[PDB]
Amino acid sequence: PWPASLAALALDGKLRTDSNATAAASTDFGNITSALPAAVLYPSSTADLVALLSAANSTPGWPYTIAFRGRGHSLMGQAFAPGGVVVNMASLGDAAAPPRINVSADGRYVDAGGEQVWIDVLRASLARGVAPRSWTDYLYLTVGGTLSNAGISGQAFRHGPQISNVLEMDVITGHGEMVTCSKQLNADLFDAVLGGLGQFGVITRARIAVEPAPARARWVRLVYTDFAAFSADQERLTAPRSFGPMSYVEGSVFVNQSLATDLANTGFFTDADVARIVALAGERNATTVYSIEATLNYDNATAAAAAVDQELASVLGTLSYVEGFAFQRDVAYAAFLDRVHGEEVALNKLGLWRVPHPWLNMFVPRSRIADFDRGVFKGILQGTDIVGPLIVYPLNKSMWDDGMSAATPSEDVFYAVSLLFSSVAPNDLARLQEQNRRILRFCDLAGIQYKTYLARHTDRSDWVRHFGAAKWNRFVEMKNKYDPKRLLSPGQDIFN
Ligand SMILES: *[C]C1=C([C])[C]=C2N=[C@@]3(C(=[C])[C]/[C]=N/C4=C5[N][C]=NC5=N[C]=N4)C(=O)[N]C(=O)N=C3N([C][C]([O])[C]([O])[C]([O])[C]OP([O])(=O)OP([O])(=O)O[C][C]3O[C](N4[C]=NC5=C4N=[C]N=C5[N])[C]([O])[C]3[O])C2=[C]1
Ligand SMILES: *[C@@H]1O[C@H](CO)[C@@H](O[C@@H]2O[C@H](CO)[C@@H](O)[C@H](O)[C@H]2NC(C)=O)[C@H](O)[C@H]1NC(C)=O
Ligand SMILES: *[C@@H]1O[C@H](CO)[C@@H](O[C@H]2O[C@H](CO)[C@@H](O)[C@H](O)[C@H]2NC(C)=O)[C@H](O)[C@H]1NC(C)=O
Ligand SMILES: *[C@H]1O[C@H](CO)[C@@H](O[C@@H]2O[C@H](CO)[C@@H](O)[C@H](O)[C@H]2NC(C)=O)[C@H](O)[C@H]1NC(C)=O
Ligand SMILES: *[C@@H]1O[C@H](CO)[C@@H](O)[C@H](O)[C@H]1NC(C)=O
Ligand SMILES: *[C@H]1O[C@H](CO)[C@@H](O)[C@H](O)[C@H]1NC(C)=O
Repeated sequence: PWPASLAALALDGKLRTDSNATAAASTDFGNITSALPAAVLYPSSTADLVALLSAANSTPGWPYTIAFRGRGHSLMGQAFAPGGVVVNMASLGDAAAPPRINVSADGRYVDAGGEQVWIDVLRASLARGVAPRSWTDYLYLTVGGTLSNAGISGQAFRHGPQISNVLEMDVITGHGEMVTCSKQLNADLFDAVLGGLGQFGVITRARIAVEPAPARARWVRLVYTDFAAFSADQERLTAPRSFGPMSYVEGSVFVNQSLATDLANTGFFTDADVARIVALAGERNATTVYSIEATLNYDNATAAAAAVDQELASVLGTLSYVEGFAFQRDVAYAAFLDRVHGEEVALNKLGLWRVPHPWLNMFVPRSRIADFDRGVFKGILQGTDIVGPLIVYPLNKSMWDDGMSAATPSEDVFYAVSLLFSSVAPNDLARLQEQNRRILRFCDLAGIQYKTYLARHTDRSDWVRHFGAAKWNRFVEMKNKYDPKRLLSPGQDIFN
C-alpha cells in the first residue's frame, strides 16, 4: 500500500520511472561510477519531500534508498540511489514564486533554498549590496551539496569553510519531520548535518552569513622554485594576527614535464610570463614550480586604487617569492569568484570537461606538508603529463567546529590538497586511479595523518579512521536518531 501523499506525487507526474529520468540521475561529474535508481522525484515544494520521507519512515520494510541530487558534482556516486529514489533538488526552484533566495532586511544574511546554486546566491546578494564570505572555487554547486561536505576555497583560512558561515537551517529528517535548527535550537541536528554527507536529512533552507560586497579584487600570483619558501609564505599570509589583509589565498604546483602547458592553461599568465617562468625553472634546475594565488578585495572609492597598490606593495615586501615574479590582474569581484566557469565552458566544447575525474582531495597536517611535497610533487608525480590543477594551500583549524560532522587533522594548521586530474587522454584512467592509491599508500607508510575529503570509502574500518573512533560513535548515534533505516545518501557507502 502507498500513502495518500505518496500516491499523489505519482499522479502529478512528480515520480518518474522512465529511462530518461533515471538515466540522467545515474551519472555524476566523476564520470567513473554509475548506478540507475528505481525512480526520480521532481518536488515542487518541501511538502513533497515530507511526503516521500514520511512514507518511507512509516512503511515497514520500505526498500528504497533516497539521495538528494544537487548538481551532481560528486566524484564517486555519492549522489546516486541504486535501485532507489533520487530527488531532483533543482525542481524546488522552478516555480517563479515564492523566491528561493531572500536577503535579510538588515543585510546581515541571506536565506537560500538547499537546491539553489551558489552562483545565483551570489547574484541575488550582490543586487542587495552584500555577499557570502566563504566560497568554493566553482560556483555551480548547490547550497545543500557544499554544506553537506564543507565548502572550501581561498577564504576559509580567515572565515572558515562554508559550514562555519551558517546561522540556521530547515531540515527534513529521515523520519520525515520538518525541523529548523541552529546552535541554539536542535543543535544536535545542526551539527550533524553540516558536513554530514546527506546522511541525516535534506537541507531545504540555509541561512548564510554575508558581508558588504566588495566591488573589485586585486588578483596576484607569486612564483617560487623553493617549496620551503612557498609554504612559509602561504602560512605567513594566512596566520592569525585578526588576519592579514589578503581576502583569498591558494597555491598551485606545476610539475616540470608539463610546465609551459600548465602555466598557459591557468588563464592567468600571458605567453611572455610563461617564457620567463620556464626559463627560471631551467636556471634553478627545478623539477617543480610553485605559485601563490591571492586577492585583496576593495570598493570603488576614489582613493581605493592607490590604497590597494600601497597595501599590496607592503604585503609583498614581507614575502620571499623570486625577485620580479609577482603578477597582477585587477577585476570585478563577481568576475573573480566565477573564474572557473570560464574554464568549464571552454573545455566542455573541446569535449574535455565531461571526462573521467579521478580527483584526489585531502587535508595534510602542516608538519608533514614538506614530506608530502617530496614524496608526491617531486616524486610520484614526476615523469607524467599533468592536465588539471594541483592546488595546495593552508587552513586554520580554529575556524573549523569539530562538533560538526566534517573531519579534519588535529594540527592547528593543515593544508587542503586538491589534485584535479583529468583522464583527458584515452583509457588513461586506470593509471590515474592506481597513482592515487600509490599516493595514499605513500602517506600511510610515512605516517602522515591525513584526512580525505570529497571521497567515499567502501570499507567500514576506513570510515571509522576518517572520523576518528569517538567522533564515529557520535556519527552513529546521530544516524540512529535521524535516519535509523539507513536510507539517505547511500552513495556515501557509510551505512550502505
Ligand atoms: C564538479 C566540481 C567542480 C568543477 C569544482 C569543485 N570545487 C571544489 C573543489 C574540489 C575544488 C575544485 N577546484 C577547481 C578549480 N580551481 C581552479 N580551477 C579549477 N577547476 C576545477 N576545479 C571547491 O572549490 N571546494 C570544495 O569544497 N568542493 C568543490 N567541489 C566539490 C563539491 O563541493 C561537491 O561535489 C558537493 O557535493 C556539492 O556538489 P553538488 O552537485 O551541489 O551536490 P551532489 O554531488 O549532487 O550531492 C552531494 C551529496 O550531498 C547530498 N545532498 C545534496 N543536496 C543536499 C544533500 N544533502 C542534504 N541536503 C541537500 N540539499 C547528496 O545526497 C550527496 O550525498 C567541486 C566539484
Ligand atoms: C638537476 O636536477 C636533476 C633532477 O632533480 C638532477 O638529476 C638527478 O640526479 C640524481 C643524483 O645524481 C639522480 O639520482 C637522479 O636520478 C637524477 N634525476 C633523474 C631521475 O634524472 C641533476 O643532478 C641536477 N643537476 C645538477 C647536477 O645539479
Ligand atoms: C624539464 O622537462 C623537460 C621536458 O619538457 C626536460 O627536457 C629538456 O632536457 C632534455 C634532456 O636534455 C632535452 O632532451 C629536452 O629537449 C629539453 N626540453 C626543454 C625543456 O627545452 C628538462 O630536462 C626537465 N628539467 C628538469 C630539471 O627535470
Ligand atoms: C524568503 O522570503 C519569502 C518571502 O516571504 C518566502 O516566501 C514565502 O514562501 C512560503 C513557502 O516557502 C509561501 O507559503 C509564502 O506564500 C511565500 N511568501 C509570499 C511571497 O507570499 C520564502 O519562502 C523565503 N525563502 C527563503 C530564501 O528562505
Ligand atoms: C562518462 O561520460 C561519457 C560522456 O558523457 C558517457 O558516455 C559515459 O556513459 C559516462 N560514464 C559514466 C561511468 O558515467
Ligand atoms: C562601483 O563602480 C564600478 C564601476 O562603475 C561598478 O562596476 C561597481 O558595481 C560599483 N559598485 C557599487 C557601488 O555597486
